[PDB]
This record gives sequence, structure tokens and C-alpha cells, in this order.
Amino acid sequence: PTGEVLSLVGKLEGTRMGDKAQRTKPQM
Amino acid sequence: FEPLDEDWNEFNDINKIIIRQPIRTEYKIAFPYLYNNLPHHVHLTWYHT
Amino acid sequence: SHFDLELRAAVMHDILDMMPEGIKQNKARTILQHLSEAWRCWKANIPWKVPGLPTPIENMILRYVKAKADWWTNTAHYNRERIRRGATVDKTVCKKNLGRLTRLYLKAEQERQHNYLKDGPYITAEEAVAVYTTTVHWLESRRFSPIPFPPLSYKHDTKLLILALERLKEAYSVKSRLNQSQREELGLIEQAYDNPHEALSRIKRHLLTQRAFKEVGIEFMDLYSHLVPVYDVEPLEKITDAYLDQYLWYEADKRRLFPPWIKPADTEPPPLLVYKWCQGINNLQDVWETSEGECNVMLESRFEKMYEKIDLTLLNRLLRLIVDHNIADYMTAKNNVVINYKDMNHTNSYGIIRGLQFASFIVQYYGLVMDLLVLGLHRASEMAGPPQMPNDFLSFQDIATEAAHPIRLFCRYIDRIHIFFRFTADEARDLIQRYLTEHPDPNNENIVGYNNKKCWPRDARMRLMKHDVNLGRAVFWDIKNRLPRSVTTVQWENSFVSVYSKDNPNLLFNMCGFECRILPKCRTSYEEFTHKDGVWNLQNEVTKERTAQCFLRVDDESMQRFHNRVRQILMASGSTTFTKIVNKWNTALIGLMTYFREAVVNTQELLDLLVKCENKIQTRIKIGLNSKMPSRFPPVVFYTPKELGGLGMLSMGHVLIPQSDLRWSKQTDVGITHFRSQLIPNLYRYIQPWESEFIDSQRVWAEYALKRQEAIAQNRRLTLEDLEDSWDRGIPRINTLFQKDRHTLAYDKGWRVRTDFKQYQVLKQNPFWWTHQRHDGKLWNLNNYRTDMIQALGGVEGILEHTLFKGTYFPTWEGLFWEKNQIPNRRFTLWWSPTINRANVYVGFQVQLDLTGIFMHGKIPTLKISLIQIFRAHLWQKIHESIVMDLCQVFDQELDALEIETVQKETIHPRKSYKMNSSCADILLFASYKWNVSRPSLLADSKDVMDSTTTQKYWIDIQLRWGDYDSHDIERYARAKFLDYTTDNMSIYPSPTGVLIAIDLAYNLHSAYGNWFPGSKPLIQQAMAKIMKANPALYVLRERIRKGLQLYS
Amino acid sequence: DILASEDVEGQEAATLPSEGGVRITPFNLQEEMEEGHFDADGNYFLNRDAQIRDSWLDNI
Repeated sequence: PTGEVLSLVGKLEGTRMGDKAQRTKPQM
Repeated sequence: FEPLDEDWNEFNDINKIIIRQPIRTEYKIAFPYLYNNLPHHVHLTWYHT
Repeated sequence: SHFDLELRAAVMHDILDMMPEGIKQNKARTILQHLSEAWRCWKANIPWKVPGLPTPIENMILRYVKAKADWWTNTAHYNRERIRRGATVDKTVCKKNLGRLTRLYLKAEQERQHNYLKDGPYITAEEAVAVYTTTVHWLESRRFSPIPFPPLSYKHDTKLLILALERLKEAYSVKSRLNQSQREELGLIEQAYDNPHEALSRIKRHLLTQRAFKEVGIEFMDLYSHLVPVYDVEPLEKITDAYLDQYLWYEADKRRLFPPWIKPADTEPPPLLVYKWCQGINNLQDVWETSEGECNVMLESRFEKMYEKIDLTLLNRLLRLIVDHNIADYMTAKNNVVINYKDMNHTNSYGIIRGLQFASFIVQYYGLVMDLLVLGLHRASEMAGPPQMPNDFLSFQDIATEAAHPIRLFCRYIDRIHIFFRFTADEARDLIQRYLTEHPDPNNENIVGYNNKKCWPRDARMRLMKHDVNLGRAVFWDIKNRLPRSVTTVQWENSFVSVYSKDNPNLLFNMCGFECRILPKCRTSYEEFTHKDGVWNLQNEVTKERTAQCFLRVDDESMQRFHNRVRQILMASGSTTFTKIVNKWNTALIGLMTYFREAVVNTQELLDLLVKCENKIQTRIKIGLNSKMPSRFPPVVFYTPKELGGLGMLSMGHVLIPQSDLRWSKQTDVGITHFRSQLIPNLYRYIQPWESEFIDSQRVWAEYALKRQEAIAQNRRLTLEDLEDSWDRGIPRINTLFQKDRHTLAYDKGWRVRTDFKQYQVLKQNPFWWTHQRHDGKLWNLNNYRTDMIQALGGVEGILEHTLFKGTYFPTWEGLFWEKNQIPNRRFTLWWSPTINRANVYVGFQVQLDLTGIFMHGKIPTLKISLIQIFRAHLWQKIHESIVMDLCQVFDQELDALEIETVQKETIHPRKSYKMNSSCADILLFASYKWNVSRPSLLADSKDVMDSTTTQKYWIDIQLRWGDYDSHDIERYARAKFLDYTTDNMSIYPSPTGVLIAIDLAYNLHSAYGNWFPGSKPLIQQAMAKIMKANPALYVLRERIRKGLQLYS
Repeated sequence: DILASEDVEGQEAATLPSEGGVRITPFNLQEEMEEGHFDADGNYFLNRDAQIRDSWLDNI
């Protein structure tokens, strides 16, 4: 864990793309 | 050692090739002109005593 | 550059050594003046000629100019070859190389225009009559009414002039400091705002009268791969050109000039174009059935030199059919003007000026003339349909006219064409025979030279069987025959033909930056259905069952342009702030991800490239802080949002927050309490994919249509109550209905191609070229990213431990504010000093500052320049003496309650306040008779059992600390220093019973460890609370820290 | 642009080199201005003329 950002190759199994993406409410 | 990308053709069609025994590296090294494309710097090995 | 200087010295020696002494004394100061003038006149493309010069020395000058010209040209090409491949170089090298290649391209353009003026027109009369009568037959087949001149009051001229002035002022809203020529333009635009009818009269007078124009300036945008011109136009003409642009697009949209195959449209982001093209490939009549030898052909190509090969007279003759003739004369007259670059003037007579306002019309109409040459009049009439009932994009009248001809899908992006053919067996055999009749191939050579897509695997791309290659060559030959080579030219080396047959199970194309591979369900294995991103599932319109899959990738040119953008960001100078680099990275990463939404996940090379560029960006800041490479470095330095003092860097990678960096601490009246609160959230999860965003767009717009149809019949106006579900949704966002500018933006037709052609007018680059926020709404949400970023780092209290916050003595964070977008480097370094200057960041090497107890790990000059300014003029010793004197005044009063007979202030050595090898006592108490002492315990420890070891002398020592993020626990520090200094042969203490009080300045903590006589511990607790609340020297330290950090409340 | 020795507001003396085996920083910016220089914004640039590179001298 010496910094060193890692690649996302193979490190996505249960993570989709649309998940945890929320919309805003209309303001007033 | 460190080293000193081919499209499909009519020639290398795998529907024409009968796969019976897997060709290894020592087959290509023992007979370097029968099983190799581009044999640039190979040497002919001693056959038998 | 020294070799060229030695060559010039050798040339001058060969000149001067031939002449005798009476001429050596003259030509040393005669030749050297015009010797530079000849090279300057060559560089400015001026023909060099001077009277009174002999001919052999003139030939020597010409040989000198020719040799230096060859050296200079090869040097410029080698410098472009160095920076194209990605080799690092100084910025001034690229800045000079851009000017060198600018002058070379200007010398090429001035040569080719004179070659056009010399050789005559390259077009024949018969081809011109052919395309003219073809355009006449097409426009008479559609009953097109020509665009009239706006007579006196069109009653829309005001809104169009407002739109034109808004598009003109859209560029200058970035910076607030401009040049004088730009202030003149803004003054002219404001005078156009002030009096609209006089401006309209000036526009119409320039349309009906003016045919001569001021010179147009040229510059080049410095891309690392491909130079692109930017044109500069006089503003008085630019206002008229913008109004003409607006009026032409608004009239041509109402008169239905452009067929629906011409792209980009105002409805569509280009990935929607790709999705609808895939749906149109899927929904044909039996498109994947190859049981009887049918074939599918996918041609994609580009019209080579479409912008340079437009003859202006032919353009005027083709343009007089659709508008008024004075309008066509004005559009032709602007193209014939002199282009200037700083010394070089040349007139333009062949090819259009692409950087004009109205030029976005000229490319889209002239390319329409290409569609009558390629597609044919009958098939274009079958695709577009009748004028009284036009067809939709990729739609036909019936199924019979759909399948009546092989040319059955067509699309044209601005100069790239995409055609899709369906052949039978006999038609393919006839086309191959017609190809092989004129072009025989006895040696089967048409395999070598076949453009193929290497990004896919070997069994995934096109399999080069001989029949399919011959069919592809025949298709490209049949398309190339239909275009006269004087008008336009297509080339095989820039094209691509994919064939789907019995021997080819999948189809390939490249469109809008997407690499698409279509693969049918019946040509592969079973149902299995493992869900992957970047895999579009294709279904039929009628039966609604699955038929094929679409695989998406990013092409190589997009990744190379992104890597060139990263290399442009890493060209920042040493005086550039860190926040500017992080903002450029954030802009580039959003401009990559929000366009290539669903396809970044499928390609692996781009996922490696993003992580590699992100580590280079972080290394750029790591080297900027300290010269020596750190062994570790915290990500919370980078990924902290800008509100909390961080950089706000976006994340595409796998970074894990290490344990024991999510701990925090807080000291209150009951003591010191510790608290403990993982992966950094990524960007791609916070963005909707295109397919779901398309299906939802169709749903919300169908529900809007039904609600509008219900609201009309009930005499009801739709409000925010009925649409507060369909918010943030639709391709054009539903939110755009709640614009103030509905009647203003409803008159803006053809905005997407204008936004794409802004690149030839504005010197800066344009991310988000494919969209406009007023017309589409907003297409991403990133408040959830910042919320999850603050939540993932351990909360605000977990972040603020790294940030030197508790040295400032603010009770909360919420009432605080920063002094004002960008933070300097000194303030950033002094803010994040507790987490940079640590033992586990710069390993091994540590030193101590002279007058403080600050340990510097490594050496940091940018933090030393702040720690000198904060701790100047012996503030460490003054704080120590102030704490000692205040505690002495505490122990002076309340004398009889503790049975104290004498308090004594020890003679403190002036180096005692910062030496840390040993210590000495500071305040000595004498017992009146005897004192019972307890075991050595903490300041907050209440379980005290006192021994019988009665002593008389008591000692109090005061220690200071300047800690870091991992070593700031003051209790264990005071205990370790007590057990060290009471058990060593170097420290001196007159009494075996005492106490040590430790105060950490970097977090303002205090504790005590040692022996306790009765009544001493609550007195010392209340006294140290009173000192830490009310010491004036600590207040001087705190106000100096708040002055240095520029943090106020 | 470059910072002079008057724009430091509070340099002091250089009394002792070390104590207890710990090297003492001399509290002044003299050696940093000898090795490199400052800009107006407080960043530091280092001179890079060390040709022989003397692999024992770098880490003593």
C-alpha cells in the first residue's frame, strides 16, 4: 500500500456501472 | 531469451488442418525447415551417432 | 545548433579568404548586413533580388540559403518526429516548431494556389453539367422553394441576432483579462446589443452591397498528432456572418432541405447514432440468414480533401438554386480573401475558408451533392420518400422498397460515409466478375493491402477468405467509379470494408470513435447470458426476441489523443500550481469518461493507460514537493475535496485506504478519546450507461406525451407537480422544458454541427464538442462522488487530522472559510505538513531544526520557508518560559492548602527548551513537614494508592512536542519520557518523586505522568486547562499559524 | 524572479552542527540558496551539475 494506483483489470465482479448512481430532486 | 499478429487466410484455415497430435517446440527445433515459417538464423542439428 | 554555426563560419571564411586585403577590409562589413536579410526574405517567402550584385557571389548566397533551408527543414521534421512519438522536450522547442511548420504549410499553400491559377480549373465542363443537372432534377423532384432575402422586417430577426451575439460572446466568458483588439470586439457586440435595428440595417447593407473583405488571420492549434487551422475574422464582418449562419440554418430546417440521413442531427448524441445504426442493421428483413449464400457488406470511408477541393464558381452555381443570388454572391465573395501569417500574404481562390460562420452550411449542402452521385436518384428517392410525407432515419415506405435494392443503409457524418449492402449469390458473382474483367488477379495479390482491425482477436475480426476479399474489392470499386476524381476522391488506404458471409460469423465497423463488432446469436453457442458491460443486446422490433450482440471498444486514435492530452498536462512549468494540473486532469478525465461511458470497461489497454497517467500525475506532485522519492505517500493528500483544502482529484483505479489511517482523537474535560471509522469510490459507477439511458429516455418521453395529451383535453397546464418523477431524464433532459429561454432556444436549429465546427474558430481545445448544455441539459451527476469521497476517507474529523487544523484552535469547521478556485503551493504544503513530514514517508533521514523541537524527515525547503516564518525570533523558548512562569504563579497562590513552604523557579538554561537528549527540573516545591507520594500515574488516572516513601522535594518539568499524524499520542510520550529521564545517567533531577507535563503544539494536547502528593492533581488539571485556554504566547503561536494558513472565521 | 536574503524575515545564527547524533538544521536558508533557488511563489528549484556522481558521497 505504498500509494501505487492499480488497474481495474479483473477487479470488478459484483460491481455494475449503473449501481450507486442517484438523481437529484427538483429544486423548490 | 529475449526475442530477436497474423490475419486469417486461405492458407492457415483451421477447418482444413487435422489436429491429431499437438506440435511442440522440439519438433520445430529438430526439423527447423518443415514446421517453421521464416527460419532466418537456425542451425542444422547433428542427427545421430 | 553549433554545427550550423560552424558551417556558417566556414562559409564566411571561404568567402573572405579569397578576396585580398583591400577587399577584406570592405566585405567584412558589407556582406553581413544583407546576409541575414536574404535568409529573412526566404523565410517570409519573398523573392530575393538586389541590383549591383555580382553573379558568382549571388550564386554563393543562393547556395548558402539552400543549404541552410535543407538543414532547417530536416531539423523541423525531426523535431516534429521527436514530439509525435512522445519524447519529452522543452516547451519552447514545440513553440518554435509550430511556427516552423506553420511557415512550411503556408509555403505549400501559396504554391498550390498559384499552381491552380496556372494550370486552370481541374474540373471539366461535362462533369459540372452532370452534377448541375443532377442537383436540378433532385430539387425539382422535392419541390424545394428557395430561401428568400429578409426584406425589411421578418419579425424573427431580433431573436436570431440575439442568438448570434450569444454565440459570439460564448468564447470570451472564460477569462476576465483581454487584449485591446478583443475589447474592441466586445464593444462592437455591446453596441449591437444597444441598437438592434441599426445593426440589422448594417447586416443587410453588407449583404446587398459589400464584396471586399479585410484579411483573415491564420493560426495553428498545437496537437501532437495533427495540425489544425484556426481562422481569425474581423468582428464587423463576423456579426453579419453569424446572422447569415443562423438565418440559413433556421430556413433550411423549415424548408426540409437536408434529408434525414445527413448527420449530426440536433436530436442525437453520436452514441445514440451508433445505437440506432446497430438497431437498423438488426431490424432488416432476414439480415443474418446465409443459408443460400447471401452477404452483408459494411463500407466505411472518408472523402479525401473535401475542404480543399471545392471550386468557388461551381459552389456559386450550385448555391444559386437554394437562396437569393446576392446571398450566394456574398457567400462566394468571403472565400476570396487574403490570408496572412505575420509576414506572409496570399490570396485564396481554390477551396473554402473552413473557419467561417456560415461554412457549416456549405459543407453540408455540397456533400449532399455527393449523395446524388453515390446513392443514386432512385434509391435516394426511395429512402427519403415523398415531400408531403418524408421518412424517418433508417426507415422506408414498405418492405418491398426496402429489399428492392442492395444499397439499403446509408449514413453520412460530416465527411465520413457508412454504407451497408445486402447481396445475394448471383449479384455478388456478377459484381466480382465485373471487377475481375477490368482488374485481373492471376497471383491472388488482393489479400496484401487489405486494411483490417488489429484491436480484436484473430477469430473475432474478419477472416480473409478469397471470395469475401474479392467481394470487398468489387464493392469499393463500384463505389469509387461513381465519383469524378476532380470533384472528390476516396481511397482504399483510408477506407474499410467488412464482409459477413458463411465464412465470416461477425461484422465490424468504426463509427463515432466506437469500434463495434456485431455477432448474431445463431452463429455462436448457447443461452448462457453472463452480463458484461460494453455488450449491447440486440432484439427485433416485431417479435422482441434476442438476435445478436454488439461489442464496443474505444479506437486507437481516441486513446492516443488522450495520451497526448496527458503529455500536454505534464508540460506544466515549475511555477504552475498543483490545483491547475489537477483541474486539467479532471476536465480530461470527464471528457473521456462521459463520452466513452460504456466502452471504457470493455477495453483493457485504456484501463491500463488511465492508471499509468494517474500515477504520472501523482508523481508530478510528489517530485514537486520534495526531490527525494518517498517510500509511501497518502492518497488523502490528493483525493480530499477542495473545500477541505485538498485537490479534489478524480479516481480511475484500485486504491485501498490503509488501516490506522482512519483513526482520530479528541481531548476534552474527561480526557483524550480515540475513535476509529476500504476503497476509494470510482468514477465509472457514478455514470449511467447508454442503453439504460436510451430505454429510460423513450419511456419518460412517452409518458410526457401521454401526460401532455391528457393535459390538453382537461384545459390544464403541466407544472412541476406532474413532472417531478421524470426529472433528470430524457436524452434532451426534461429539465430543459423549464428553461427561461424556450422561445429563444426554439429558434436555434443546427447547433450540433456548429458546436463541432467551433474548433476552426477558437484557439483553445473544446472538450464536450458533441453536446451543448442549454439544448441537451446536463448529462452527469458528481455530487454523489464528492459525498462518497468525504464519507470514504473517514469523515471530516478523520480528514482534518492530517491538516494541521487543531493547531489553529477553532472549535468547529462549519463557520470557517478560505481566503479568496486555486490554492498556492506554500499554503498547501503548510496545510498538509503533518501527513507529509512523517517517519514512514521519507525513510531513514531525519534532522532537527535549530531553535525548535521540529523533526524534519528528509528536507523540504517549501515547508522550511514557512516554519522559519512561524517560529521566528525564539518563539519556542518564549512559549516554554511563559508556561513555566504561569505555572509558577499558579503554585505561588494557594500555599497553605498543599503544605508548601517554598516554591522555587529553577534557573532554566536557554537551550533547555529544545534539547531532547536530556532534561532538567523547572519548578521545585519544598514540603513543610513531609509529603506522601503516590505511584507514577497519568494525569487522568484516579486510582492512586500512595506509599510510605515520604519525601520533601518535589519537581515539575515542562516538555514541548511538535508531532505528526502517527506519533502525536501525548500520554504514552510523556510516560516514555518520564521513564527515560528518571532512569538514565545523563538527566539531573534533585528529587526521586515528581511529574512531567507534556504539551504537543501541532495538535494542542497536554498530559502529565509521575508521582502525586494529595491535592496536587486537581490543581494541576485546572491550572493546565487555564493555561491551555489563556496563555498569551500560545495565542501568538495560534495567530501566526492562522496568518500563515490564510484560514479565517 | 528570485528571492533574496532580505525577504526571509527572521533568520538567526548557526550555533551547533549536531547533538546526540542528530544533525541540526542551521535555521537559515543560506545552503538552500547555495544548492538551488526560490521563485516568487516559494517553490524550490535545485541545480543538477553532479557529473562524476560519486556513489559513496551521496549517502555518507
